[PDB]
Amino acid sequence: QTEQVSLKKRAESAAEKKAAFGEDFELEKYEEGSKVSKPIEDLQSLDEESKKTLLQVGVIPSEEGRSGSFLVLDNAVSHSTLKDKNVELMSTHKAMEKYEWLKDYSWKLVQVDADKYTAKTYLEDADGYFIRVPAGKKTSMPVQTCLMLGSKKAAQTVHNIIIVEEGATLDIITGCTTKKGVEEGLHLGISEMYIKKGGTLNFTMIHNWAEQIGVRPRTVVSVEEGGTYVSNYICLKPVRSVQTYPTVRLEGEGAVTRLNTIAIAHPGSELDLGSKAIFNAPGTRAELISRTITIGGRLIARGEMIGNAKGAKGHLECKGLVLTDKGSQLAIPILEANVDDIELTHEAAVGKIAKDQVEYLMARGLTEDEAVGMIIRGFLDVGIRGIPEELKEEIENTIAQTALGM
Amino acid sequence: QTEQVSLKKRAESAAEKKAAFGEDFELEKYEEGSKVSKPIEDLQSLDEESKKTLLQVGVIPSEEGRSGSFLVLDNAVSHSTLKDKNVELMSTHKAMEKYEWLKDYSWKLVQVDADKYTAKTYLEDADGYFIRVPAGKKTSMPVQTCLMLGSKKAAQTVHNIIIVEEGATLDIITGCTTKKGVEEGLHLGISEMYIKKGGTLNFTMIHNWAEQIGVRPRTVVSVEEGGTYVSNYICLKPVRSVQTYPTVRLEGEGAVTRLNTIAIAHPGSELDLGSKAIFNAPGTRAELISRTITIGGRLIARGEMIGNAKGAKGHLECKGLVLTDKGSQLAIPILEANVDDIELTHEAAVGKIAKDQVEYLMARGLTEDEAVGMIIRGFLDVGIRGIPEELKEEIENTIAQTALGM
Repeated sequence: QTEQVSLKKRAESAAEKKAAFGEDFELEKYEEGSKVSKPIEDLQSLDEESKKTLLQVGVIPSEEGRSGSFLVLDNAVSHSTLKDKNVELMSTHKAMEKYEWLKDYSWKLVQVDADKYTAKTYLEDADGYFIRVPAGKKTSMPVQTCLMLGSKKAAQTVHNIIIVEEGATLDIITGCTTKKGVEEGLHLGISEMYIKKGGTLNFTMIHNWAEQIGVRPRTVVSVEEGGTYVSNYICLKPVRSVQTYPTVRLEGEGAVTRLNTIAIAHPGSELDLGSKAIFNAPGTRAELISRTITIGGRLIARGEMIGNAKGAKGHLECKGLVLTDKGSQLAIPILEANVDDIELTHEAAVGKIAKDQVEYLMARGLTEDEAVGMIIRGFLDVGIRGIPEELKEEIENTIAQTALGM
Repeated sequence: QTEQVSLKKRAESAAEKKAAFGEDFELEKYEEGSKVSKPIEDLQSLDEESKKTLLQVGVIPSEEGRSGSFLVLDNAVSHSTLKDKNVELMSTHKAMEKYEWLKDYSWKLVQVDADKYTAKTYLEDADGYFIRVPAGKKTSMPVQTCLMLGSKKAAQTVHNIIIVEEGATLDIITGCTTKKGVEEGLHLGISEMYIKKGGTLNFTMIHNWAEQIGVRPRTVVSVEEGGTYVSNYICLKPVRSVQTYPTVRLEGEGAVTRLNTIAIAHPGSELDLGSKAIFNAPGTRAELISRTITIGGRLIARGEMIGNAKGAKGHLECKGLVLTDKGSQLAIPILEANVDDIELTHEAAVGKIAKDQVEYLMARGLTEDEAVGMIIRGFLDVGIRGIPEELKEEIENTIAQTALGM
């Protein structure tokens, strides 16, 4: 009651608080997306159009090779099912109502007043998914989630909470996409992820938006002793603006994270993509890998490694190709060592594709576009090593078709 | 004429304009340093303390191995002589009185309204040195300049202009220091350097301030076709705050710059040291090397490479050791590719000295302090390759004594 009043106050105070990076959106220009959503008990019953849409972001209507499925359309949960008995999957609202302790995890890692986007999401009483793997259990197959914009020009506000209990493993694939014909809109998605002692969370996220969509995810991950967080973000399709900067706090001894990004910046697009790792306990490790290409958009690769404990080791690699006469690549690392006994290293490279590699492949009988296709496939593949195998084919198709359209 | 009124208006409007980085100084707290000083005709008639002070920052009262000398005490030129009649050396005030055309170079590369420090420097009608090396001519020995703070808590404001004409070469050594017993003060030093087609400017700068001194250099270098700018900055002694971020514009085909920094951040020190290279013509080249150590201060390595022209290649390396339990190392360099046909690369490393290397040297009979000494000599030497040989012995002494006092 006092807590709720104090959070509402803080969130109201942040209504005009711009995010540090990315285009500033006037939230009043977007209608809040529908909080009523017609349930869909069986995803196989959907239209061919919506099924292909799901498939393009790695969401399988048949749930073949999936442990469960969660679907949000605009601001309401449309589907929530499980095949696996060692996972708990519920709407965030329903989880808050079931578990009185869940309030100890809600709006703790992500602050309600971080920026106007977190504030709006809090104030809208955002629903989302709650996913928990109890102690010692491992998901047999990935749980899939899908966040979908269905209205003309609305704001989607989502709040997810993931808890991986001691010694547990959770695999998740999230696809974010749009109804056919949806061109404008905002996605504000707050995710708070808790990995307890010896837990593991593998999280693959594929985005397919539209030319005038703004995207503002805010994600904070807390990794306890001997925990592991692996993230792979894939953003290969046109979109007006994405600005995402997940923070992973390595809180316990030997906590590790591997954070991966692949992206293609299209004309008229700003992609401001970052990763932050905070080394707060001895022996913590991070590998941050970004492989991106611009074909006319603006790409900013941010990476931040904050060394607060002895024995920590962190490495950031950012590479960004510029393929066209329009567009730009920026690499903006931050390495901060606040103790003596630490190793933080980084390499960055931006600019041209290798002319000799293109010419070598053309001599083998390939057009320039085909040659570029093969090179960029190899280049981007480094950033998606070890994603679920099943996802590679569609991703490769997207990369190939991009090269061949140049 | 109308121009002077414009610049004054601009400078006045920026009187309160904080610099983007570094501690903000209240300019009102510093009395402007004396604009009068007794002429010192013979440097060797200087008192032995003053001569020691000069020698500590690489300035030779005897002028052996030197082409000329320029000395500023507080805000007044105290000495200006040349051994040879090729180079032109005069105070900035006297050059501005002599040459109507110098108005085309003065306050052009550095804007009067960049920040409150450039503004103050403009408004105080700062003096300094003007050097011109006539077309095709070369210094046979480096010119030496020295800037000295001599009052209890004064603001020093200097404005220097260097013009290296077509095919010419200038070697310069600058030492910046304080009179004995001087502990507080502010140094504001604006330098505008022009390198014409085929010209070369080799510039070495050694700083030795005091524990409560703030230092705000603003330097812009303009490098024409086939020109070369080499900079070596050395900052090994206690100082409250240094914030410097020279910009080098590579304006003509094949212009090259090599920018080097070595530093040691002492307790209670902030060192915010950057280099910016802008590639504005094809075939332009930059190599930016920074090697620094904290023994309790805060060290920030800034670097920026902006690629605006096809065929450019730039490389930044920054390494920063943290040797003590207090202190921090931050590496924040920036790569920006604005064209496709370009190569920008960088590597950054912050954190520990190599434990195995310390242990190896200790086993050979050395104390920990001696072993650290040998390692940091090797580590910092990378950033002072190519400085005039004569300066190395004193610098190595400083590095050695620092390790040995730990």
